[PDB]
Amino acid sequence: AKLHDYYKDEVVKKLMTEFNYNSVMQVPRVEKITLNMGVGEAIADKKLLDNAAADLAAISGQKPLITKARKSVAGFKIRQGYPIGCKVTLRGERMWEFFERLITIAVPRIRDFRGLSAKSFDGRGNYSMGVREQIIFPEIDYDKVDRVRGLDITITTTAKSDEEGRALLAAFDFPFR
Amino acid sequence: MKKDIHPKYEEITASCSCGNVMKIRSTVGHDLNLDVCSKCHPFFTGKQRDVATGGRVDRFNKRFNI
Amino acid sequence: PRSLKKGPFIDLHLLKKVEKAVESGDKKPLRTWSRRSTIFPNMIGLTIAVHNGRQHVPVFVTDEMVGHKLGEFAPTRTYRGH
Amino acid sequence: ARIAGINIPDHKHAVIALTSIYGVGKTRSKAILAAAGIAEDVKISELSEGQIDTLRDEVAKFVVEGDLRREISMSIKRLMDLGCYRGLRHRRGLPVRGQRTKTNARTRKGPRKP
Amino acid sequence: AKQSMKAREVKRVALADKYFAKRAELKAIISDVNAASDEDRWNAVLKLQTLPRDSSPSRQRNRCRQTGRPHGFLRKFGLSRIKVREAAMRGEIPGLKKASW
RNA sequence: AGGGCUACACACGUGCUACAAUGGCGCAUACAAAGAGAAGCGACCUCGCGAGAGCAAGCGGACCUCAUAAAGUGCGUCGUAGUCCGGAUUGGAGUCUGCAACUCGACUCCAUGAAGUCGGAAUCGCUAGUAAUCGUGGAUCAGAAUGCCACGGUGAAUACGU
Ligand SMILES: [Mg+2]
Ligand SMILES: [Mg+2]
Ligand SMILES: [Mg+2]
Ligand SMILES: [Mg+2]
Ligand SMILES: [Mg+2]
Ligand SMILES: [Mg+2]
Ligand SMILES: [Mg+2]
Ligand SMILES: [Mg+2]
Ligand SMILES: [Mg+2]
Ligand SMILES: [Mg+2]
Ligand SMILES: [Mg+2]
Ligand SMILES: [Mg+2]
Ligand SMILES: [Zn+2]
Repeated sequence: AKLHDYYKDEVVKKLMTEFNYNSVMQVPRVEKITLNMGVGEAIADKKLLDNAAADLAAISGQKPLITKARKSVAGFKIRQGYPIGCKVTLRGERMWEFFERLITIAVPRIRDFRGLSAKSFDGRGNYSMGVREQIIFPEIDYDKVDRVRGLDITITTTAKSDEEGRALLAAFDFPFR
Repeated sequence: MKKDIHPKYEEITASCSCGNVMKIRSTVGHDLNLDVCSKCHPFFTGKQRDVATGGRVDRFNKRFNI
Repeated sequence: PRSLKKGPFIDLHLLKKVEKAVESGDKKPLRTWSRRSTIFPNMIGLTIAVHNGRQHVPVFVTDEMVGHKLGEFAPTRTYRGH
Repeated sequence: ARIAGINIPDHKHAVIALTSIYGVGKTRSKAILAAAGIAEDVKISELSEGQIDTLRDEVAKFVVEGDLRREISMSIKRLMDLGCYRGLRHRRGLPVRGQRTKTNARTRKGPRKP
Repeated sequence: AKQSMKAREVKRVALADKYFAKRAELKAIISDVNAASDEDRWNAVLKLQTLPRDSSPSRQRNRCRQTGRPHGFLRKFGLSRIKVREAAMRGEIPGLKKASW
């Protein structure tokens, strides 16, 4: 919410002045943040998914979509349709809340945070960063932790290119080493 | 969103040691009081400037004898 | 651990080297043999390479290892397994 | 009889029961009952409710189960994230402070493998 | 004792008893509590450690006075158990005898 | 100069510590012997929960110190628990020696409180101030013993016989 208002006025203002745009609609929004945990050990510990799911539920307040193996992959000993992961999509007020929480609490709390990347865009201005420790998030109690499973995060933006993606994120004060 | 499947998501205050206190509607369960923040962090405001209040100070500076 | 009435310890040559590094240093790691020296908060951000017995293993100095000595991060006894 | 989140036993004298808190041994138990003025020759049975309550907030003046677990586990985790010698020892599952491993390392090595 | 080791211990006693009264005052200053501990102790520690290591009395092994033997030493007689028994049975050690009580 | 002799899937010897009530724990009070000391023992008093620290007399020693013996005895608690047994681990904070205690010192305080329920085949020591238990000193020693060498306190059972 707070970070959304900060966008709507200050970041939209600076982005318009920076890109020389004719329409406010032509500035990057953000679609969603999809938090993914490709557990891949559920085949070993079926329970380990409900515990990992319990953690995305913890970090972001949505029950997670427990996703299944799209097709059979024998190398990883997984068939088609087995629940080898769990994800959440955060969009809207809730996405803005989580985004604020991340940037203001967890991105500093990473182990000796030497910085984030600046190339982790698909090629149209959609960021994708992966965190190596679940503990960085405040929500975790460590009173209910099995292991130190990290996760990744995709900031899906309506941006046109990687330049607009970087512009939008840096505008939000992303560390961006 | 749906009901009776999502955790509790009330409004919680998180206060860091440098005076950065942030209001965030979050899912923790009770008040929070953290140490680092997006402000009181080296790489976030001053990467070659910042100060700390821990193993670089308590453990060493408090006992320092120079 | 070393008494407080004597404070911490660091070899004088190493101290001179690290203070040179944090006063005008942008060049090269510090190849030292003083495994017995307590880390300073000055060297935080340095890449001292401390003698493990046969070589010098580089160690990027982090502010979570302050009251620690240069020999906690150099291993002396390699052991694959039985 | 419900201090700190645990189920401190009755029929034990004051100290003998208060030892049960993960963070409260004999000395800290005597100190808790000292600040609480509670005699150590009585159980946690015949203590009025207010006695249990003052014991509660003095136990909370001290450190308790969840926070002790968290602090010591995070100390160990800081060690093993630091990657120091003691971190390596905790990782590998070997004696940490320099004890004997050729023989007599069992409480820290597990029972005998082959 | 290899001769070199003997000469080592000779030079070690020599440098210890030479650099004495300097190492000792530095130790007193470090063990001391006063002088605000700012430059007194934090400079005495440095000066002490930079004093040549040979100057410490903690590098004397107390070898046998004759055979340079590191182990089995007795300070009283200054000789290993071997040379002690040798001279004590020959009779070169005064007042010494096989006790039996 | 640093490291290793301290490395650890393992197996054996010799010991220490237990697994408890003939005990643990608090309080109160007894009774030793033999030693060692000067680049040493270090009163006292005071500070510190403690390790210890400051101060510092005395003593080359039947004089001073190390040095308060313990088990014991009285008083209570525990009530047979993996426990108020056990004190291994591990964390945190220190003290002392030494230039320096990370690999790799010893102690101290707090908390953490594992194995362990008297131990298979087999195997060991001891015929009396002995075994068994309790404690103290030395040498080596800057610091570093559960080892070794000494010393005392209680103090048994049994030996038909070959
Ligand atoms: Mg307890
Ligand atoms: Mg020596
Ligand atoms: Mg010789
Ligand atoms: Mg060995
Ligand atoms: Mg065995
Ligand atoms: Mg015992
Ligand atoms: Mg004498
Ligand atoms: Mg047990
Ligand atoms: Mg237990
Ligand atoms: Mg006989
Ligand atoms: Mg005896
Ligand atoms: Mg009889
Ligand atoms: Zn801050």
